[PDB]
Amino acid sequence: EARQVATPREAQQLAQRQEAPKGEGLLSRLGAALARPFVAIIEWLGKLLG
Amino acid sequence: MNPLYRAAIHQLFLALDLPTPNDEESVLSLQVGPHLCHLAEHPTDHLLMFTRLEGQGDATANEQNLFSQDPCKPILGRDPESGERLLWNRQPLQLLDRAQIHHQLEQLVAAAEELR
Amino acid sequence: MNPLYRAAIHQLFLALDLPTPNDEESVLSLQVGPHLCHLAEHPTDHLLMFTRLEGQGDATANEQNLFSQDPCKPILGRDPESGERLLWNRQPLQLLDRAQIHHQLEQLVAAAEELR
Repeated sequence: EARQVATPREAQQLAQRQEAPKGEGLLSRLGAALARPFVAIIEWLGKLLG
Repeated sequence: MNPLYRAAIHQLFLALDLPTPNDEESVLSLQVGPHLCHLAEHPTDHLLMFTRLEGQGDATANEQNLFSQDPCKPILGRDPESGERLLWNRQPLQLLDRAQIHHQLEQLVAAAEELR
Repeated sequence: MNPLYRAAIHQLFLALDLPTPNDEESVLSLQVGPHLCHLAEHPTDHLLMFTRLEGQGDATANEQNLFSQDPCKPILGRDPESGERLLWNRQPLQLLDRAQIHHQLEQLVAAAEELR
């Protein structure tokens, strides 16, 4: 039960919405390291994802 | 209209037994029952689908907004300078078949119905 | 693990200049400044990145949960069982070269930084 209809102007505008870029250089600034969090978090995350 | 998007739109319209469109109007709209749905390429090579909610509830919004096993599970957002609530999903076009394009719209309409 | 997922993880570790990890089943975690971030293949052939928040941000119908032009803009949702609030994004492994996987994590962390 589907029909093609005209696109309202505001939907046109929404469909190409832009936000300003963010986080440029952020990973380099904060740095990153491997983490070893509680086993409990890792095991739970495995059940959540399964 | 980029070729991948055009091919995707034509696959969807075939699955909907509709006359293949049209002009090369980028943003298309489909009324599927009670739901006005919009399709766009946004950004390039991605198929975006969204529908504005007409005074549904959002008590379940934060559950709706958690990932599931289905990348097409819709997400419920709000236009900051409009207040309108939009349910949406998106897939990259470099990957798709028709069954997967139709599936994206199925998911959108289903969540809109089932919301809350 | 899935060889394609292992290869993507390898690229990310080159991008972040970290020693390359061994095939660890399940979830890899990274400390990025104050943000603990997790990576997993979910579903098959997609890379899910996420970070557990406490009370910050808005997991309902909000601006964070509206699409933008960048598919890596993360989503804020909540597991109804545990109540845990998770900021997350996802990319198909087919699209993730070194720059793009780096970009995915950066957009995740950028939103985590902003949120109060």
